[PDB]
Amino acid sequence: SAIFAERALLPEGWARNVRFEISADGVLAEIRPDANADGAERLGGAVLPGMPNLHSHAFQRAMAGLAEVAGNPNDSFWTWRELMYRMVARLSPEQIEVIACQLYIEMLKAGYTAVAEFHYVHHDLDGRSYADPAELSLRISRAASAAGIGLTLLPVLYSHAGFGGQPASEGQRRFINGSEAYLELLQRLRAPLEAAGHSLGLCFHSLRAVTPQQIATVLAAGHDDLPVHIHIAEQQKEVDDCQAWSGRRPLQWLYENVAVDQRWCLVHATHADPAEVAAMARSGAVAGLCLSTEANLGDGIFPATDFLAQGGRLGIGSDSHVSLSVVEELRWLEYGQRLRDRKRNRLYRDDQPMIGRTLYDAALAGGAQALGQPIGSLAVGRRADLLVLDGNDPYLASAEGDALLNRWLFAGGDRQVRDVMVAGRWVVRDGRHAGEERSARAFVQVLGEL
Ligand SMILES: N=C(N)N[C@@H](CCC(=O)O)C(=O)O
Ligand SMILES: [Zn+2]
Repeated sequence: SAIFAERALLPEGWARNVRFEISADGVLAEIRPDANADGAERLGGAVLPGMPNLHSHAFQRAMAGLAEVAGNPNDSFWTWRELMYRMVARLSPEQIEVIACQLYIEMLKAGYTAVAEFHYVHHDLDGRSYADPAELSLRISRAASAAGIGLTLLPVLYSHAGFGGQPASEGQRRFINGSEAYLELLQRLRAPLEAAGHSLGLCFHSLRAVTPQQIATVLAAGHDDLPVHIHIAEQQKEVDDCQAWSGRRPLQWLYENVAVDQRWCLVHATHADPAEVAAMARSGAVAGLCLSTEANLGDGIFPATDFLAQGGRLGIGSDSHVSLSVVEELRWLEYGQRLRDRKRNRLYRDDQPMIGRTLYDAALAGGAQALGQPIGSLAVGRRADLLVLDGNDPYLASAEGDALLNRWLFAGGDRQVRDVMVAGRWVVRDGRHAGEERSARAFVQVLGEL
């Protein structure tokens, strides 16, 4: 099939009159700027690579916004976590799948074309494994296929309630596997995921939830083709607790004990000191920044300017899914730096003064890297994942090139995303997803049950 864009953001920058040929398998086959649109579908606005969403816990969308109730003069991440545990305790396999499908449809409508699902809900309500332990992982994959979103499934190793290998709490029972069972699950997922065109990654929940021996064991197991994700340094309390346990800060500890490299996505990484920031940038690991969730949970502000300055790589994730908006994450990534520094125009490159373009470029690259997928760029051989902005919008129609990204990301919003393609298939057209009516009906029923 062929599509034609009057304006498109290609790897070398903005281009005009671009004709794309897309293979039967949804791969970009030919990309020709300054071309004719003969026989190709003319697109309705500016075309961008789709944005990868590098961190998600799907089920949390069901509780999104409901935890905004003061139950203490000092509510925090940790009282929130108890509420999250209460919901996860009652979620059936069918409910989990319905929530995921609905969530992925909403992600697509926002311009997220692929998602890394950081998946730790493994077992039944009693904490016992399903007859096929991959039961819930397979439902995540089925939901992603139904929505049409790209997927890297990250089954999560979760074994302990805290540093020093503390025993898992009852509230964590659905998450728990030892290293051996985890590795069996991981290996068993390869075939079904491959069959769906989906990807896989290794994942440790956090340094609180696994032991150093488990990390070594898993990393030595031979899955060298896989991304590696971990929540790290999100909350000050984890930093303090890590120091009491090891005499090291979380990021410090990880870098001293593990060969962190480009395979890694360090989710949050919020409390990184100057040395830790330097080590992250040197390693080529991706910082998985979840701005709306980090603000919602009162985590803090990442040192993004220092990090970017040293060649740091980053991407964005919607995480708890209080927000499903590429615009909001990138906008408030920048705005948080502005509020901290009390200055403007914080995240730019030496070769790129445009803030919107800097942010979009960065998150596309970090997102693709963290997912381990051939995405993030409209280049021959990469997957045809793209969004089409509103060509009739007066702000966008009046802008060219990087100014258009500034109008969208800093003055515009989600409804400016009109059409979305993943793997060469249109999954959103004029703001609508074909499965939205059925999904919303299933979803409202599930919310009522919960
Ligand atoms: N940290 C965030 N935001 N989310 C975590 C909460 C549980 C924890 O970290 O122990 C999670 O969904 O696993
Ligand atoms: Zn998370």
